[PDB]
Amino acid sequence: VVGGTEAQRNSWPSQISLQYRSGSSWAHTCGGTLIRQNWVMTAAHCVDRELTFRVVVGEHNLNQNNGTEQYVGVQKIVVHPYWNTDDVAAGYDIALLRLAQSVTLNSYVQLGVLPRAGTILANNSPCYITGWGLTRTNGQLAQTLQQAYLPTVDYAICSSSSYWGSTVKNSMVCAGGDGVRSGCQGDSGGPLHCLVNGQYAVHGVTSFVSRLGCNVTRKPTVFTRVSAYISWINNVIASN
Ligand code: NA
Repeated sequence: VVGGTEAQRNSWPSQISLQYRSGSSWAHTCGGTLIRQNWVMTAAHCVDRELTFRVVVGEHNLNQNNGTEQYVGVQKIVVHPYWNTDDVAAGYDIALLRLAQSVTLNSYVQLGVLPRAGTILANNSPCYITGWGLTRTNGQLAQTLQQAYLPTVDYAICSSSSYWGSTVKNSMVCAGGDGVRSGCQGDSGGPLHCLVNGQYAVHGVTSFVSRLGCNVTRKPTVFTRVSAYISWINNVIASN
């Protein structure tokens, strides 16, 4: 997250860190959202590589013991069947991960609430992106979980020619694009939290930014629109 602030450690208890095994260690690669005690929602592109993955819930500082973490292996990966890795602009950038164990819920570990199917945010709706991604274009990962305020940009504006044009689809949410705050590499797969009727819900799964940089004016961060995938999500969990 570029232009973020450090999150309080109990603000976003559904945020997870998706990590892969790297030699004798583990490395953060993506975010995700805990949606059941044994299921995580992330981006499909995060799990393209044939790596060994684990999820960390209750994580705040990637580089220090928080005293709150639970580490669980990924047992099954279900990518959206229409996902195509060399065409992120087509959409379907979503995957579900079944965890090897069910995690224990507490003030640091909670299920993300998802929007009702079909919900579309009005333009300029208040949302936060969260994650441990790069803090500058071509920079380095954050140590501590970051948040940035990214108001939505509706489809009509986002798909206009000076924004993303044809690359953005109605199955996506755009947010930000002010040139200061944005998602960045390592935030993919994580949540966009939007306040609706008094309650935060996870409306987006972080999908892509511009090849020109993370924080680029009129290139808002683009997210998979979770409310377009409610039936898919429920069908996968019910059949696994
Ligand atoms: Na930690």
